[PDB]
Parts: sequence; C-alpha cells; structure tokens
Amino acid sequence: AGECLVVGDSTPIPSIVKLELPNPEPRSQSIKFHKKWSESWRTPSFEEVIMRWRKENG
Amino acid sequence: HNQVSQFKRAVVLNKEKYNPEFKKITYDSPVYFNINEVFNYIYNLNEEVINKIEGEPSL
Repeated sequence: AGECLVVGDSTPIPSIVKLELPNPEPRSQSIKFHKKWSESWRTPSFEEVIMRWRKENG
Repeated sequence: HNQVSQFKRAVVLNKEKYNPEFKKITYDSPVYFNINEVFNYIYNLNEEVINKIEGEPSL
C-alpha cells in the first residue's frame, strides 16, 4: 500500500517509490447500504418527491 | 403509411384533453389518456365526405 513502480524515460533506473499520503485527501461521498439497512423503516415522503417529477407541469 | 402519425396525434390530443392543468404535454409525458378513445378516433377511418374542400383552407 502506497508503493508504486516508476518506469519511464524520466527516471534513470526503474524504481519502487513509496508515495506519501495527500493533504487534503480525495474522498468520494458514497452511500453505505448495510449501514442504512440496520436502521428502522424510514418513510421517503412520496408526495414531495412526486411533485419534483413535475417541475411545474409535466 | 400515415399510421404511426395518426396514432401519435390522437394520443397527444387525448393527453391534452384529459390533462388541461398541465402546461406542456408531449407524446412521452406520463399523463392519463383513454386508449379506447384513441381507438374510437382511429375508427373514424370511415370518412366519406371530405378530402380537401376546394376554395377554403380547412372546413
């Protein structure tokens, strides 16, 4: 983990380089299904959502 | 010939008639339309009294 093999014309010899972690770190705002499945039955208001299907009238 | 176009026009007309509140209604709009009314409109296939009527645009 964190180690990469660098091979190319830039480096004189092929090398194995340990890469320092970035700051800030790239993070993807994903959704966890198992974590959300452990809670109680949550009701996704089916009337605000169905008014968003029709922005004004569609 | 002229089969898909007439069906599409009848569907659009029925959708507009049954949904007056909606502003823009197209052939893909998920709105109610009576398929039996569309069948009745196509059943008016038996038109015997008009082709173009000369001297007038559309009467």
